[PDB]
Amino acid sequence: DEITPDLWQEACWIVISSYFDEKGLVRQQLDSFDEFIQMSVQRIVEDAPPIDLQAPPRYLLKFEQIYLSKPTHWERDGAPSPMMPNEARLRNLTYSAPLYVDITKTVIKEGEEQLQTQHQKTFIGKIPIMLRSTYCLLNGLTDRDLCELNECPLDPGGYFIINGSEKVLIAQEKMATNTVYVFAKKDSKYAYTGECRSCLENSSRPTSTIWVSMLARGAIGQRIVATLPYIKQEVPIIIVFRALGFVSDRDILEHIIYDFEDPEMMEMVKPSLDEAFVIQEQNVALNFIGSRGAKPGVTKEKRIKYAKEVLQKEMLPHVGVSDFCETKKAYFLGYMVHRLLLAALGRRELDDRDHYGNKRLDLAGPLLAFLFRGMFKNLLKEVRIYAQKFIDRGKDFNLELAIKTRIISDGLKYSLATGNWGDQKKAHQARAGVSQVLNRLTFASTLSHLRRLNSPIGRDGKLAKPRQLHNTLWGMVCPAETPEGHAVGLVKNLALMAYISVGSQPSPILEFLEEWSMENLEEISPAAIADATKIFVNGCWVGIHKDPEQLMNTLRKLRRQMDIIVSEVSMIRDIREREIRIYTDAGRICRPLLIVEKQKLLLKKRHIDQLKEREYNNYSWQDLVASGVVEYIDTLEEETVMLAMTPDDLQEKEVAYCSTYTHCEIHPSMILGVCASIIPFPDHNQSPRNTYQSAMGKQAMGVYITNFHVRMDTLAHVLYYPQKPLVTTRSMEYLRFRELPAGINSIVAIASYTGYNQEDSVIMNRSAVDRGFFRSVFYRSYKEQESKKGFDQEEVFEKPTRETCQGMRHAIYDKLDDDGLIAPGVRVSGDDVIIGKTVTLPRYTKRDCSTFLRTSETGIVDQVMVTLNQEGYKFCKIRVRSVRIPQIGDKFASRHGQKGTCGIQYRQEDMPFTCEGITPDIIINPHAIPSRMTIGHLIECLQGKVSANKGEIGDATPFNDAVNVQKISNLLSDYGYHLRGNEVLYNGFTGRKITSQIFIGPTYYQRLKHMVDDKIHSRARGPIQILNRQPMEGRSRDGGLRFGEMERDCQIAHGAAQFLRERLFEASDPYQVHVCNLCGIMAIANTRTHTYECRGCRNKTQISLVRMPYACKLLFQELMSMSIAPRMMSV
Amino acid sequence: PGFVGIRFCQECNNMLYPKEDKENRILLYACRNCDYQQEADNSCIYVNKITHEVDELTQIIADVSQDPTLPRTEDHPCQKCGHKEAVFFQSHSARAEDAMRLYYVCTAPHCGHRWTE
Amino acid sequence: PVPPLSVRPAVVMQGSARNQDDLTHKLADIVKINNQLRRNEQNGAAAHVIAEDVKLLQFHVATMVDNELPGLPRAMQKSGRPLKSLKQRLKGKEGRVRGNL
Amino acid sequence: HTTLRKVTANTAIYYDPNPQSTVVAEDQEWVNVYYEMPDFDVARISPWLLR
Ligand SMILES: [Zn+2]
Ligand SMILES: [Zn+2]
Ligand SMILES: [Zn+2]
Repeated sequence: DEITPDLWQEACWIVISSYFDEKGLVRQQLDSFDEFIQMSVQRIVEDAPPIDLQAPPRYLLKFEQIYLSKPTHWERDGAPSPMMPNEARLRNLTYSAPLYVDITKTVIKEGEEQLQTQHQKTFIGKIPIMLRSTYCLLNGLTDRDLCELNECPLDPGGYFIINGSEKVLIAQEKMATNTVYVFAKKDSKYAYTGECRSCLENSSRPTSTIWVSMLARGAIGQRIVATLPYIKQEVPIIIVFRALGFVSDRDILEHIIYDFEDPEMMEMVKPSLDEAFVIQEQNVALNFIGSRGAKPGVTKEKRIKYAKEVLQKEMLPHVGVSDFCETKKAYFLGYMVHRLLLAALGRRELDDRDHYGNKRLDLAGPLLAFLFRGMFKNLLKEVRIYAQKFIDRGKDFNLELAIKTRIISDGLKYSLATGNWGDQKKAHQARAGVSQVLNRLTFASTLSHLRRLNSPIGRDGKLAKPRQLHNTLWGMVCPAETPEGHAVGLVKNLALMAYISVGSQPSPILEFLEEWSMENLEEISPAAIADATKIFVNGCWVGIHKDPEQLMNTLRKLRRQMDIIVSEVSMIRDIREREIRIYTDAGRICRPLLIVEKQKLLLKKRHIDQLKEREYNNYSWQDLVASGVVEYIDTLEEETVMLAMTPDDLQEKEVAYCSTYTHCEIHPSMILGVCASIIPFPDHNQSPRNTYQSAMGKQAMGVYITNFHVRMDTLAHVLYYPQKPLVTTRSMEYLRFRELPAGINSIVAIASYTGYNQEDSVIMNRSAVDRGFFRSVFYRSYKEQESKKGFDQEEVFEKPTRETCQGMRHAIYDKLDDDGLIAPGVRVSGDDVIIGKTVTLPRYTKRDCSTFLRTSETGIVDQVMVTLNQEGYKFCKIRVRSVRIPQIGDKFASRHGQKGTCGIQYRQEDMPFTCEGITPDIIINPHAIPSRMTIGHLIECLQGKVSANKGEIGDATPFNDAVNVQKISNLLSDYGYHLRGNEVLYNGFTGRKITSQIFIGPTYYQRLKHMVDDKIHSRARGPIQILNRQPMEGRSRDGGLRFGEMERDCQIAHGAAQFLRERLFEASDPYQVHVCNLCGIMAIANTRTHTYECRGCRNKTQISLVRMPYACKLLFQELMSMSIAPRMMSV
Repeated sequence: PGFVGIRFCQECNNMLYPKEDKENRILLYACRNCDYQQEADNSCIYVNKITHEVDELTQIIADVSQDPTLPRTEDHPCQKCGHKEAVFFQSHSARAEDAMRLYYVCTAPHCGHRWTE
Repeated sequence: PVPPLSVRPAVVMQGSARNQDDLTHKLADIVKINNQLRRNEQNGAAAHVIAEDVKLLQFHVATMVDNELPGLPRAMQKSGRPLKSLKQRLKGKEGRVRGNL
Repeated sequence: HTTLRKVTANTAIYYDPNPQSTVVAEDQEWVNVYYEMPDFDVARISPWLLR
């Protein structure tokens, strides 16, 4: 029955494999989008108010149902055919499906003359579709079906195709809503502040933040204030309580202080009462609120109405926005004050801003919902204006012409295309970085980009606290994978078994709590709240309970049985403070864990047995979760959980550590993400090395996707001979690194050989490189289109001619065909022409606008595709193919942060060799190891020697006590090798033995995208910028290198004044001006007629020539634009 | 000394503020909303414990013994019920510097005795 | 003072559409409101109308030489991007002095 | 620097109408040892005490 330790390493990984058979790696994206389409769009459409318009006749126009068909593309002819994602990629279409809404317009004029007209399936917009979602044409297709459609079966999906560009929505971090968080700002007028970003269940407005603060000590005592929304002045809490109908101080403290035996709380609230005694009735308090507001009505009536509306709608919407909710709002605001007092009295800890239990991940669904709310509101507005301008004339109108569908369509398309998350007009208030271009450089880069999280703290911020690896990231975020540049700690990555909750309605839970012995908050007396336990659901205090323990037992039983409580519902019992917080909302990152009985796992051997035959008896992960054996625990419920790292922790020990565990890790290696799960032996490296590899696995070459032959990507690198690593971890089985690997096993020798590998460089074998070692192919796609925008000027693909075309370069166009497009198989060098495009003029009647190769490439045309774009003019894509043979300067890396460029390449006779004539493919310098402490590199090399000599794949899973260095060495000594991986090598040049026995063996190396040929650049008098006549910027522009301020300072320190003048004047922008010797302002010179005159001074004899930079002339002219007179006085 | 609690009027249920009656030279607690008055019984109006000599045993609740994440010990039996097992934990409360002190709670149900060594 | 064409070059795009500089668009606004104010003072206009026109002219000139005025709205252009005034042309890094001199 | 708070244990306000019979019982010894001779203006005394 029990899984014994000897079977555990199989059982756990069997369980893990079942998880990845059920979910995958992009499950969060697909589930978010599916919830958005199934629920969020319908909720948004129904939550909009019916637009009642009347001059008389009236019309309501109620939207009642939505229909999202499959993605479809319509041609000029109008025939209807399904649009496949690959066709969208090739034709630069948007993989979107039409959204139709049912509309009901009832005519009501008078005399009960009512009649309803329903417009079924009114086309309301187009919604882009996430690939492999339920509403994707690739849904449920087999691998054969996907290959029939020219799709990769290993492609995870989880992205959109907007204008042929694959866009991926990055999950955005945000502070959780409807939760009270008591912080303390050191530099502020308030000692403690308790904030609550409140938002109603079905979002319709932004988060309304309410603060309840305490004024810092230094009138008599500490005063509690409340910064309500839409009010620009602090308001005492007692005033707010009275404005809600609680005038008696006893009632207010009944709502705030639940234990009247506690004078400390009492004296700390007393200043607030003493400050609010002149106001003692609800109307006067409402008048005070309205007066403190930023729109103080001259008459107290409208002041009181405004205060009523604010306190009913903007104050704590999550508690309830309807009327008669003042009791719930009063209880909740009293809870906020109670929490603030507990913090000020030291009875509760301040809340941690960085705790991921306090955060939420805004995924594709809830982000598209924000867009859709804004866009549907704008659409209903436009419909209101259109219908108003017609009914004002007293006649009917056609809603089909009122609905301008471009709002929703173009809005979603623009937002996903650019990443600016918001309305196109508010292009600066909008937050960019959402919806990035999917990284297709290697399969690991694609997976990681699809599992990418973002902390929008702002890269400019230099506070390290949000960048720090918090304790609560354990199991939810990769500890290693993070960019090492300016976004350290802000851009994160999901751990492998991390699941972001999609969201759920609290209705069944609330109904069960009602049927259960919970007492509502309006029905109780406050005297009961002392000993009772509060119950919050999605932040709303809904009631109280008397035995929280058996309530938690009941709820956990219900969630483990897949009863009314779904698996993703978090249920935290804080014991010391008697809250029970239940969460069903979306964005809660959680992970699966094995539940533990008294001191035993519930995962018995029968579950492993049924999981082994997963493909026959359809016993899956969901059956494991439904059995009550596995549980999803979120960051906030982990605080109440006692984990076992392994079932070995559940053994009874000579001194028991815990003996009351509640859960167990499925495997600790699941704390790593996609790119860190490729590192072998990451627990033997320094952690920065693991981070650098997690970044560098994403630039590694491989086969980024199986269907690369049909993709017209702008840039693509494919390795000739990708190999799976000889030394692998058990997590790559689910990353599909074995099916799409990104490196080669290289016989690497760590040695000092000729000095060409010093300081992070490598010596490669020229003979190996000749045999296809780390050879790659580079595919570059050029796009072009001939626009017939108007009869004024039209472009067209056609072989240009020297007699008709004007802007025709001296490059030869013979490689083009009569259609103007080069043919595949044609070898093209730099500056060559691949598309001959000519544009009609207003060298006559047509000018050359041909597409050249990006300079200095020298490839062969791989293929040419011609089609029609969305509007329907001819559209061409040409993929050119360039074989990249590794060379000096190309960057290579192992899986341990050990990067370096090729210093030199030696032939096989020049490389050092073992007694059996094995030469290293790569030689790396021993000095790269000691400071870096990448012992995982050495253990991987030794394990790889054992694996190659044994005919297996080494197990480098991080935390594995069945694999240590002594075992690997003992294994290697059985194959006739030195047990530590050393060998006697001979000098290739002289054949003499090397005195020091070299450490050599197979290690998995990666070829990175950074090849020297894509970086080398030179300039000598090339093109210049228009504004300031200085060299351009970039290799692509043939630009010059920037001689910056620091270079100026260095050369000033050198004392090199002529070199400094050469760099900053003569090699950048030499120029001449003519200055009036009297006024010092630039004069008018006419060198052809030799007439120089200053219009200002009315002189034409006292002019002087001045040699100045063009940028300085431009500066002085831009100062004269500002009415400044910079007078260059030559005397 | 001990703290002093707030007391409310019997008519308007607002807090009673302190006042002095010169005629009898006696402390009274009177409401500044209604016209109620009361004869005080403590004679102390304000108390500040600067030292903050708070007995944290009063802040503990027996329910904490149900926490699976707290450590348990068999070495400190309960003086009230004789149960062997007991959870222990530190103060973890602000304004307490010498907070390495351990507080124990009996894990027996319905006993919930709390103490300190 | 309206600068010359070198300070605000009209760059030609791939086709024939000549795109004007931000300074040129701003000067267009300034000349528009200046002519509008000139006619409104010359012909029938209310005092408050002339006042509004003068206020708008002030806004245009100020945002031509300095666009980041606190409180005031930023001078806008097509695509919703604020215009680059003479001050941002040389305010700091990547300006004339640090970025080109 | 040492303020009275750094060395103070606890402050309290009492309503002591006559110092001869104090509100507290343990402070009756030294208060009478101080009051049996008139050191200050006993008439200019307020019943509010700050111990
Ligand atoms: Zn002059
Ligand atoms: Zn009263
Ligand atoms: Zn006990």
